[PDB]
Amino acid sequence: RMKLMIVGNTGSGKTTLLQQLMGIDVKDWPILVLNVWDFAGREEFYSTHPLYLAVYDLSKGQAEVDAMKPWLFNIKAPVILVGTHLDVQRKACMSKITKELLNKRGFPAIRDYHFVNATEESDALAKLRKTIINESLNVELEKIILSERKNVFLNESGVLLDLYFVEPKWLCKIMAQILTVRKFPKNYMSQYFKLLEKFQIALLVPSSLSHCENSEIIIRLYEMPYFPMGFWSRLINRLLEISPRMYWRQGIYLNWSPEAYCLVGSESFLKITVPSCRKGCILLGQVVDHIDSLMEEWFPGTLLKKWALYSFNDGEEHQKILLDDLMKKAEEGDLLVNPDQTIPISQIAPDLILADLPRNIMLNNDELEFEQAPEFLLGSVYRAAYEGEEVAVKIFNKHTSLRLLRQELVVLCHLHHPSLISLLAAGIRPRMLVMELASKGSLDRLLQQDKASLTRTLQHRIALHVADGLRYLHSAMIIYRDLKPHNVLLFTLYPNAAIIAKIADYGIEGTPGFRAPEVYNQQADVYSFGLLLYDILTTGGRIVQGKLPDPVKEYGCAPWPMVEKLIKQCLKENPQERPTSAQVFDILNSAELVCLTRRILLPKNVIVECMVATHHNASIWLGCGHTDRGQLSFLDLNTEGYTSEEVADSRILCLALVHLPSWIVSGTQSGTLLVINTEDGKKRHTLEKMTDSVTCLYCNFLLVGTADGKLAIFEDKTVKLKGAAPLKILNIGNVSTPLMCLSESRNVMWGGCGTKIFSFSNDFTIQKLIETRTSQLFSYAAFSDSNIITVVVDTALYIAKQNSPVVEVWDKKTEKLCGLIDCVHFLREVYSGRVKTLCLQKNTALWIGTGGGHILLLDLSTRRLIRVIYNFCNSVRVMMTAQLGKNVMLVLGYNIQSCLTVWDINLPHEVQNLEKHIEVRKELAEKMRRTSV
Amino acid sequence: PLHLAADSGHLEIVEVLLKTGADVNAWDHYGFTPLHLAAHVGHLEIVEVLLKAGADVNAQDHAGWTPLHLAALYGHLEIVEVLLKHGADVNAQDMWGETPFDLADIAEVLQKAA
Ligand SMILES: Cc1ccc(-n2nc(C(C)(C)C)cc2NC(=O)Nc2cccc(-c3c[nH]c4nc(Cl)nc(N5CCOCC5)c34)c2)cc1
Repeated sequence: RMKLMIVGNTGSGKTTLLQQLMGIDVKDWPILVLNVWDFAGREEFYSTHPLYLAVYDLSKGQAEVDAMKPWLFNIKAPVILVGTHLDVQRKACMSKITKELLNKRGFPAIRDYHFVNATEESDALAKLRKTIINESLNVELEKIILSERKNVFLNESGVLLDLYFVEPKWLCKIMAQILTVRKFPKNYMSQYFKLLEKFQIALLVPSSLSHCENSEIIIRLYEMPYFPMGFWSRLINRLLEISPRMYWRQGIYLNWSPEAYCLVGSESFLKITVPSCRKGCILLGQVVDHIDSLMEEWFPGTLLKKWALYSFNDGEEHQKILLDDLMKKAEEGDLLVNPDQTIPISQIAPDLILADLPRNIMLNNDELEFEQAPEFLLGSVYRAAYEGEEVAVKIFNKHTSLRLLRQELVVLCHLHHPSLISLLAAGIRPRMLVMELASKGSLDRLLQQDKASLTRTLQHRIALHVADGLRYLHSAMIIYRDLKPHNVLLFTLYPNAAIIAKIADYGIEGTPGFRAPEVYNQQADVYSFGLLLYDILTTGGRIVQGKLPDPVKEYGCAPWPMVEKLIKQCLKENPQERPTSAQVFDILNSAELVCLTRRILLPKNVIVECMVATHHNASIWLGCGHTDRGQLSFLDLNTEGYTSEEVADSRILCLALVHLPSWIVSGTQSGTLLVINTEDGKKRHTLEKMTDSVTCLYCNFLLVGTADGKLAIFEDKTVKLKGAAPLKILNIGNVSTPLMCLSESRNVMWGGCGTKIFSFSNDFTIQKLIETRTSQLFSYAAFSDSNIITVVVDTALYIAKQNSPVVEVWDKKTEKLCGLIDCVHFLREVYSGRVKTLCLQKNTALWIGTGGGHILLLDLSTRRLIRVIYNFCNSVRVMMTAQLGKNVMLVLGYNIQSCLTVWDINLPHEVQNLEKHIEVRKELAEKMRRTSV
Repeated sequence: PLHLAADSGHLEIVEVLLKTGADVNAWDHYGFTPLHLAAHVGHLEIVEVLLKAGADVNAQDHAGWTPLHLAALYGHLEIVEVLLKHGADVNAQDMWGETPFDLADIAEVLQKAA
């Protein structure tokens, strides 16, 4: 099934030659199997597919013979030329043809210059036939599967058009339907136009269509030997853009502004006719840039020549000059001296002297820019002082050709973002670009040498800023090729600064250590961003296919959850579900990400409802309740060391610590209080059995609150002796009302039992007993008449009841309800709402661990909700503050799985900081985009 | 309306609501069923009179508390059966995957009812 294509202009093949040889036609021609394709005479653009056999007539003359020039050049974007019948001399006619065609090169090498004699019968056909055979000859499992599917390495051999529907003939067959204008389903037409649009058919139907003055206009002439097939049909499509309409198949003069003529249209010639104004200069610049991008991106073609038109006086009609000579005349000087003793370049070829730059950017070299000292070197980038500020200049010494500079500033003048590096003073006289300095410089140089300054907030800011900039790039439909720590420039090391990092591409598919595995869409950029973020989090550990193990495992970096998740989510083996950078920014923009210092998962099906930390290197003790006996677990935060021991008869209800400048006091449902050695772990003993279960311990000296209100006092020295006795036991309420919460606050202990609050001093007798059920007038009975489980206080008692969203505010002096917080009302904005734990820190915020898994947290100064953080864990049980050793608040919840999340203590501060920061960035970006353009 | 009238439990309030109202047909800002609101606030006659006009025993709320769930949770021996006899009885499910047997004396009643 070797690929053979008959290349005819008028399709002389399908006229009379098919049966002799035996819309796009496909048929099999065995000898060896050959799959012949036929082309047609209504061709516009199909040369993507490009054996060969050139077919042409001679009898009409020589204009038709000199017509396959685009035909041969499409091959490189084995050829044999055959004439037609010739019976209706001929060799003499071909003699000029053969001499011209075979001479020199530029076209692909002709294998043979042959001719055929008539259609009825040809002896030269046999001579032709073996010429096809000799040059035609000079995995199996897919081939069998390929044969199977049509019944129901082959793809490049013509068997398959990858994946395609049925035979590849149909795609060319239905494409012929597009060429001419059978019955086809409407359900799949939406997909077909997408494939049709990929061949420039859509918008435009390319096959459907079939007051100038000398001084005021600039004429740009392109001579080229040929117009390649599809060149014009694509050029028409790409010049339907907009920038501050009648057309031919050869010529698309989009007038737009009546004063901004653009008569682009057709060795063959291409002419651009534009007026002498700023808009004409800019539009000429854009058209030249687009055409040069075409010819430098797909097909080269000394090759073409560039013309520039000028006229000193209008009597002479457009004396023309090559562009190179004029480029030298513009590099040195600016005018055109007349033959007799004039006109500047800016009126002849504006794009040479960058006359179409926005007026906000000109190298106003008036003793302002200073450079070229050896100390100013920053690769061919120097340090300069532009406008009394220090900047970085990059000069174009060699082979600039004014293509690197133009293609650099036509993208740099159209990107104004706080995280995208900005352009100042694009200049010609030394041909340089002047760039804002990176005061602290490239990121990589900081990661390798200045690891001291990498605060967690600064790392998150760098990643946030790069993600912001790269999101904007992807929004502008620009693929940012190569994203590394080398190309991230840090200006400041001050975490709350608005501008900390920008992205800047230093030109010199991606470096061999930072590219996506496929190296190519935005998704390769996202993989590159994931590598960047891994580099930031690791702080250059890997810097000094792909399988990247966990950063914590090797480098010992501080674990930063919900960023290892983002690294793993971006850095995927396939681009299909890795996140878009429209949402990578959204993920990185979250104080939960900033401050969630740690998260730990306990062994499966373990229920813990009470927990204590260690006061000095970090440890936690949990009271497990999955089995209805005593179960106490030891957890280690730095090195996971969960070890569970079976101690005491019944489930442990609450723990507390007593220190010996130690002892852990576990309170069990049977009522016994059991003391364990904290360090040695051998010396262990119980204490006085209590009448009912114990509920709360300490929060102060060894206060003990049972389930009948019978609150006892235990001194720090008493626990040293087995079976201790209370200094005093005071009864606070009946047996049916358990005493649940005791709190430290100005040295008075507060508490709540049943539905009554109380407080007591070092005398250890209650000095106030606040009555709370009567508050049922506010809220209602099902909530107000429940127990009280937690109280906190700094200026008023913040009491939480059992299974009640309302958290109540009780003034200490007036002894009267003055506030109530409808937790469900806060939760309506963004799933239980009943409070289950409640913890107050300093005077900034109180955190409310609602039963639905939401740590809904308030600024207690103004009774304002700051954030409604969601743990992802279904419910939350306990919230308490630990010193660690950095202040954290550590939270425990149920999913059954129990999750312990250690949070950096200042979520509210970080929420305000990031929100203000994002507002600053947003207004800065809007103002930058408004003012720059 | 019925939510507040189902806390103190006046005969007159529920009787006036009996003539006209939105019985077993409302959700407050919290989403509680006023019927089983009245049930766990700790009444009998309010619950039964609101049963003879509503006849609902299974209705969820924001947290998934069907009446049987938190009736078993609150340890009410008789009102759970009162909702069992009238309005019929069907078991249900909350959002955490908890059955009234675990929340609950009531468990034995659950086995014979189910
Ligand atoms: C063909 C093409 C190429 C690029 C883009 N291109 N695309 C973009 C965006 C899409 C990101 C907007 C930006 C750009 N151009 C640039 O980035 N130029 C640029 C060149 C040389 C130096 C700087 C620079 C400014 N200040 C600095 N300070 C320090 Cl310390 N070092 C610096 N350099 C030296 C060492 O480190 C890297 C950089 C610098 C800036 C387009 C086309």
